[PDB]
Amino acid sequence: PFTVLIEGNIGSGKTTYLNHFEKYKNDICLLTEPVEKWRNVNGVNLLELMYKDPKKWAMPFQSYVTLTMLQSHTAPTNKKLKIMERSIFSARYCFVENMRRNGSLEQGMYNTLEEWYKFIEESIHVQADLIIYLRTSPEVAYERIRQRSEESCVPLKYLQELHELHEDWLIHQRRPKVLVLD
Amino acid sequence: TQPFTVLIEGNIGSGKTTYLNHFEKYKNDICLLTEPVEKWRNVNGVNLLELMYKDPKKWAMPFQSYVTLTMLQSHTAPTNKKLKIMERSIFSARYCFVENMRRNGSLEQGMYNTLEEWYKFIEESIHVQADLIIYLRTSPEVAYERIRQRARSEESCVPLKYLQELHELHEDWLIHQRRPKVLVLDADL
Ligand SMILES: Nc1ccn([C@@H]2O[C@H](CO)[C@@H](O)C2(F)F)c(=O)n1
Ligand SMILES: Nc1ccn([C@@H]2O[C@H](CO)[C@@H](O)C2(F)F)c(=O)n1
Repeated sequence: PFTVLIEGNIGSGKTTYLNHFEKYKNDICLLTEPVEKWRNVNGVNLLELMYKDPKKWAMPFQSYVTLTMLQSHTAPTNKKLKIMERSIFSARYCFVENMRRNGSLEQGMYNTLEEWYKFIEESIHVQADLIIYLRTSPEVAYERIRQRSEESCVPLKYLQELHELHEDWLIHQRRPKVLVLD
Repeated sequence: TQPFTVLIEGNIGSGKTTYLNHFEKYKNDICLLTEPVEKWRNVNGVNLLELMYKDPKKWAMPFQSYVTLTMLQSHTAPTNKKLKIMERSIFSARYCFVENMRRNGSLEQGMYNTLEEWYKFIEESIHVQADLIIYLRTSPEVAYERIRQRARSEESCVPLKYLQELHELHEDWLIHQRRPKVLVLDADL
């Protein structure tokens, strides 16, 4: 099916934007970021644990993120258009890269996650037809986060870092059709 | 797309490498798959096996994640041969090795739960071919001696206690069963 990925920083407006599509649920496969799964891995909130102790929990959290995303990407649909919030690509190019850069993933941990990504991309073609990038400034992103969880103590520098990674990927073509919304 | 497949299972020091070498003269008809130790030793220059033995609380989860991946790659590896024989499996990883790291505290609940979600999704996504298991049944002490009598490597300091627990887990799975056809070989010889 035709596949659209909604990408953007934390606090870039994706959840509000996606709520619009909650009424097209019989023409469109609407796959919202599985944060509820991440908050409840048979009683364990991996999202909370990662934010609390990244050096310990970034690895298993991102591994579980990789799996949930992989599930969403490969889920069957009759609908002729699929819309997904985030992807295995942003997990890899932005989130995992940043955790490597900031030291939360030691080399062997980074390497394990990379081998999974390589294996997935060799075993299957993941459908990405269109990327919609909700582009924001880290300041704007920071303020959405504060005007509304586990993530509320993200520093601005962390948002700045995730911002440039999205810019590198989606504007400057430093990683592998992109529509840039404001 | 997979041939009749035999998995060779046993404790560390149960004689699996020696046993598997007997099938090398039959490589015309047998796809022979050694446990992917060489991969684990060199994950883009990182030895995950050594790191796991050095500090299991830190490295058990990424190590067993990569083990899963490499076993998956062996299970699914393409062959024209009539028979595939594999050293260990995604089953011993899950039911023995991960189970013991969970019990001894190297894997916390969330870490264990992540690996289990992977195993669940793998068994929903593919049928892993497993037609026969050959269990090399040894006593922990003989396994222990075997390890101590051979070249120094990452596992050379595994305690007898660790071996004893792995033994009971192999017994749970392959004898009591207890876990979801086994030929039992006396490998204490
Ligand atoms: N690959 C990913 C994807 C998402 N997240 C985090 O999940 C929360 C909800 O989007 C956000 O707090 C978050 F974006 F930071 C993450 O840490 N890594
Ligand atoms: N799932 C698995 C499979 C194997 N191993 C370990 O790998 C080494 C070589 O057999 C042995 O030291 C070993 F068997 F312990 C492991 O830790 N976890």
